Amino acid sequence: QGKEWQENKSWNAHFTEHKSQGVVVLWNENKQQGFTNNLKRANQAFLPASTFKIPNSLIALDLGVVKDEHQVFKWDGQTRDIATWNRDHNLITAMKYSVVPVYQEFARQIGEARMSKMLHAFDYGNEDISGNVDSFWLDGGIRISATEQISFLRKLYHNKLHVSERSQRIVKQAMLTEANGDYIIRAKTGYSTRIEPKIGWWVGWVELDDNVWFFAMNMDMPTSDGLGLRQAITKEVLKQEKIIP
Amino acid sequence: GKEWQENKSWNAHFTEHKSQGVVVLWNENKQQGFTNNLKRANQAFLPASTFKIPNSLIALDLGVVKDEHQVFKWDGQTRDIATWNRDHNLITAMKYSVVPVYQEFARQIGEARMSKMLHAFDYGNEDISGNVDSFWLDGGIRISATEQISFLRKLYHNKLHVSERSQRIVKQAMLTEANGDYIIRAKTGYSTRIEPKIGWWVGWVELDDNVWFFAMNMDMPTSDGLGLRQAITKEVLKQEKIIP
Ligand SMILES: [Br-]
Ligand SMILES: [Br-]
Ligand SMILES: [Br-]
Ligand SMILES: [Br-]
Ligand SMILES: [Br-]
Repeated sequence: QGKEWQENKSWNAHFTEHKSQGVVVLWNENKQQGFTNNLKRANQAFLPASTFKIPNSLIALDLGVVKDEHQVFKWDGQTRDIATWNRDHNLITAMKYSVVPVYQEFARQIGEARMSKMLHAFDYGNEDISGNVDSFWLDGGIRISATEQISFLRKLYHNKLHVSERSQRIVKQAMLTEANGDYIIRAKTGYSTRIEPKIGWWVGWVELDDNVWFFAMNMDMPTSDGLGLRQAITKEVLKQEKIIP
Repeated sequence: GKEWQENKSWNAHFTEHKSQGVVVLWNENKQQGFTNNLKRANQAFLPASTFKIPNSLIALDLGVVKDEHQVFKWDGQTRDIATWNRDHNLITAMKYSVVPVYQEFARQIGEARMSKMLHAFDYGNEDISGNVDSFWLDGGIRISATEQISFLRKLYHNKLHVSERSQRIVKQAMLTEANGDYIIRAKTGYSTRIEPKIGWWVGWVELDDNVWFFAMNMDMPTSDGLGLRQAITKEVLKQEKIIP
């Protein structure tokens, strides 16, 4: 009651079960109240990695670098380690498969000056694009906490970012991850591997009939083996909190 | 090859559930249709709640609905469907098929503009004869499964004459089911006021590299079988390997 952030260390049981470490942050939009298993880690800023595809998508769409969610981004012919990257993509499949090369091309066309202005307008993380214009979210200066992800996501949900309503609608479509008669999840995965420590991200929100629960989680990810725990652990927390059955 | 093919093997899914109806599929990439029954595929019925798709579009385009957040206050009349007896926005009104909300939309739209819009949409028989607030339940309007797919394909491609925004919002409102394999945007219907009593499910399956449009209706003598609209459609999508 009235508390801004409440710590619930019982969620650590979900991390410990999988011999892992991290944070889940929830925000109840109706009550304007946050919950986390770790207040400190909740506010620790990391590389966004592929969670950066949300603001990158928005900026690309607003500037006309991406025409719409149907525009085809031709594979450059370089065979990369992730099979799904080695084919043509539109914004939907690029987001779904986390296709870095497509987004690196977006970033180059956006350019450092306009990328910087946009991240300042978005109040995104530390607003620092230092490093390579086409890799800064992977190994440059930009850093964002789970609680800063939620602030940015809430603005996207309410179409309050200083880009077009259309841009915001298309990205929220592109974020669609799961839906049934109980809930809808719009979300984006990330895996930061270029700079220690290696972490997994899942950020987004749960739409219910009468409420929205924003979430941002990150966890230590020494190998790709555990990538599935990003979603599995978040769902164990959403279930415990009765947000999803 | 052929624009339309009959696949009578799907009748086994209707037989299995002691039911009678049609499933119509359209492969958008191949521009080819498939159905278990070409005759029934082209029989026109009352749209009932499948009309909530064009109604939503017209309401949004004319500013009768501001956005998918605008709250439509319950009028205080207790109706038979529990979920109708509460406040709604466009998302929840579509999800729970809340007729009274849509009846109010229709009254604000009015006969003249509703008629012009259905003509522009080439929607079914374009006939709004009866009450402006109930014509899709017991008035003149009729649409076949094959005509549902024509209309849906225009909505998918933002080719209806209404604003792109209108089309985007309704497609959001249609969202039914999503996972790593597919997305379903769809609308249920149950026509009971004129025989024959039928269940509808119309919409599409979005895959990575294709869209499958679908329109199914089936005889629905009682509400007991409403679950078969989705179950029978899914038996067909799985047989055709469209969803795992
Ligand atoms: Br829009
Ligand atoms: Br990822
Ligand atoms: Br008016
Ligand atoms: Br959507
Ligand atoms: Br219905």
